[PDB]
Amino acid sequence: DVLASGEKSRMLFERTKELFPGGVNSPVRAAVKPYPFYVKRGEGAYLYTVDGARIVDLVLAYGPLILGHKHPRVLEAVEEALARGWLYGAPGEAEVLLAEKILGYVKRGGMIRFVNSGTEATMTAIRLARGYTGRDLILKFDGCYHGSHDAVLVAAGGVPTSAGVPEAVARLTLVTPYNDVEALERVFAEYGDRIAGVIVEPVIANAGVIPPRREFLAALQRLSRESGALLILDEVVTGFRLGLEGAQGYFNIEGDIIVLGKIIGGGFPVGAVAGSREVMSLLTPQGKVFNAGTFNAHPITMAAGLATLKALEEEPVYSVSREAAKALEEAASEVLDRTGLPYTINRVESMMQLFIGVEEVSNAAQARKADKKFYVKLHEEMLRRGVFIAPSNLEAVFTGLPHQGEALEIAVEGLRSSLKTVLGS
Amino acid sequence: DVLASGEKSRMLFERTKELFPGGVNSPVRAAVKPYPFYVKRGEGAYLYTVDGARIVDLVLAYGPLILGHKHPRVLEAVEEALARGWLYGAPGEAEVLLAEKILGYVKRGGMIRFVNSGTEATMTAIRLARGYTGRDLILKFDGCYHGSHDAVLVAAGGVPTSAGVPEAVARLTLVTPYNDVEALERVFAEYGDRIAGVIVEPVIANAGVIPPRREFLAALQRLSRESGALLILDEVVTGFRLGLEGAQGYFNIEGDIIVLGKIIGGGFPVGAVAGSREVMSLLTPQGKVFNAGTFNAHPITMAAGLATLKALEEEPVYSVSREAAKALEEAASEVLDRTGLPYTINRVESMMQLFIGVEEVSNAAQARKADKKFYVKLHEEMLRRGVFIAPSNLEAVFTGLPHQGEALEIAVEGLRSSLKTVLGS
Ligand SMILES: Cc1ncc(COP(=O)(O)O)c(CN)c1O
Ligand SMILES: Cc1ncc(COP(=O)(O)O)c(CN)c1O
Ligand SMILES: [Cl-]
Ligand SMILES: [Cl-]
Repeated sequence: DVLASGEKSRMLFERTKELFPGGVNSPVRAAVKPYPFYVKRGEGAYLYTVDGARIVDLVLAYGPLILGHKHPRVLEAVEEALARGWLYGAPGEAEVLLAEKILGYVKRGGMIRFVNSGTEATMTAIRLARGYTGRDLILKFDGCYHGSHDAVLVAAGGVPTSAGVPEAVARLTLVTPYNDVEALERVFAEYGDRIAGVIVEPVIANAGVIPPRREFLAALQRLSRESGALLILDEVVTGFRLGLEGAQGYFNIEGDIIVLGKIIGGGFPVGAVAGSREVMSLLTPQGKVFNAGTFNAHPITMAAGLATLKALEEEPVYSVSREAAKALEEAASEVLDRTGLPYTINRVESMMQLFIGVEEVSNAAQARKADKKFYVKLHEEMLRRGVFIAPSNLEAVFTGLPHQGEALEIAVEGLRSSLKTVLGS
Repeated sequence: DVLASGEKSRMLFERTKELFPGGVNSPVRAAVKPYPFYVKRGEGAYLYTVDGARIVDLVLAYGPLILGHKHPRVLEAVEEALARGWLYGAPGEAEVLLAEKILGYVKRGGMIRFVNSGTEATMTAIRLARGYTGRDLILKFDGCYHGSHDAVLVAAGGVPTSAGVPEAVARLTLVTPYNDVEALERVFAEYGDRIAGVIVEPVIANAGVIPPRREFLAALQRLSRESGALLILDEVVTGFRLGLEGAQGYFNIEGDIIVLGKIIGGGFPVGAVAGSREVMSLLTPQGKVFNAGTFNAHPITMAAGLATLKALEEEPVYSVSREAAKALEEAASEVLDRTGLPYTINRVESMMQLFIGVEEVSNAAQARKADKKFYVKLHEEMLRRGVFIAPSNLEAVFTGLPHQGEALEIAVEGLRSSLKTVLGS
């Protein structure tokens, strides 16, 4: 009953094929079925296509929009900051207030460095772990996504998963299965003091959603501590979504370097690296680890981020978002439970994902066994119901403050009905 | 007669020492004398400190603000775009119009990919040159700045100029002197078909300002063409500053991959890579060279960039900016010419820099011979005159549209008077 990609979108779609590689500026955007819809504007829980169709947004730009689109509070803060100019080339005030608030939640007494993307952030964290330890090796886990830079575009043979990445760079990155304590202990017994740092997502969000095993978390902290390797918690997604204290507070764990992003920018380009004074002091202009950026601590990003965190402390964002995701899971379960089809749903607060054909998903290997065809059809049916979920089973479904009342009702009805349609396909 | 860093700035300065490494979020910001001033807001040609002092901005965030601060046209475009939401997670309309306009000026019939910083942009261009050719080596020039990523944090022994950068990565980058035809031809005769690409700034902006020799430019195009290596013109600064067609149109040259940034974002986080369909088609989701980004083609950046380019085509920005820089050069020359002090001033349109103690600066080595102490004192005196120039002699002085009338008068008077003071110091 809804046509997300209409004739206006069709025109733009054929038109951008000549302007951008693959027709888009980011891979995941091209997978939308039957073809990408173009957005005219966004507000609250909705995206509005150039043709006019209104769509409930369960993607939220893949994490940043926990407050929904064009949040009134953040909008007003940004409007006010805008009247003061948006770029200075020197220190501003908002960056100071945001740093203090962020550090108060993720690394009290530590320091922070603001960058412009999660990619720049994890890239900076890695260079920092190498500079601090004097080691080269970085350990990452299969299924974890850390951005668009050489060091993390690697898989176990360490070989490049993208072209243009020298074999020499790829060899310096190790890879083992997520949640695999056995393998984790083995790789450390195999490389020991040559490992500079261990980067990991406390909760995987780029291979569907996958919660961590308590033993995996404990092993990570213990092994990095005993070997001298820095534990890098990539909280670009988990930061400020799993509560104000993020993954560290949620799972009661500690990281040496905390990578932040998306939510802390209020919807504007952002990335950040936080750590103790001992580690952070290595960054230029204080130490030898280089990091610079024309847009670092961009005034508008700072202002939007501060307002966003302010809203997270004053509004029932976490409860509302948790309830929305819970309601979606219950709706999907109510329909699927009336079948003989195996499946599983992983959910951590406001982030979740459905996996068809398997009863358990505790790692990327299992996540990859899920029925892709079923999911893709589900994605398409949902759009036809006016609901937008990631076009890929390996992405995640995110809920936010606006997912309540009518918007939630539409999403829930859409999910029930889309499942039934796909089930009877 | 002006105190840029007052008591409000002093408080913030001591306060941020505990929040950020070196007290700032980007190295160059810490060099401001006697210590960094904090900005409350910016408008037109001015920056306003938290204490209140108004300062003429000859830094302009180091390039992006060719239209000055809070340009009315760009402001209104951004306000309107803001009301439509600032982040979608799917394609928007502004990105399409900006891509078409940019490509029409720098690579007709080609493609483009929007990223979030110049660093991400040059990093993407390099990975693209390596993926396209299947080669590893990248040639850069001494004094050129390409961002905060491993591959370009290198110098000739290729060794790392920053900590945390593996020797293996650094060895894959070659470095020779800027404008040195002899050395350029030699390195190609030494590495030949192993070179994936040659990255260079058509006009150096991060070792003072240094124009290119016509022979250097010709050799670059010829050698890359004959060896199969891609010529990567880093126009993050030159793009849209040296005319709408940038360096290519200004010097009548051609690059395989054009790196863009700063101005194309209208003051918001941005970066871009442009090239022919043959090369660009390698980027994901079309090809194997990976590049993704949550904020790629950010709606506000797109809207601000489009409005900015629109202003560049409709307003006398280039003539006004050229005249301002010319007036500053004449004022500095009028004072210095009445002395027996050797010096030289390099200027290309709206970008320039003064070099004391040397009669010529055609490369970074010479630029490094300039009197740093004189410059630093000049920087401080200027601030005391209410004018802001880079605190480092290796940075550049940029002029923009607002540099006219009273603002220009203040800058010119400040320069004359600051020179005299330093000369009599
Ligand atoms: C030529 C060039 N390339 C890359 C960069 C880095 O741009 P960004 O700081 O946005 O990463 C700069 C900024 N100094 C630059 O001038
Ligand atoms: C955990 C994680 N790290 C890094 C990134 C990349 O962030 P960005 O796209 O802004 O570079 C993402 C975004 N998918 C992420 O989820
Ligand atoms: Cl929005
Ligand atoms: Cl501004």
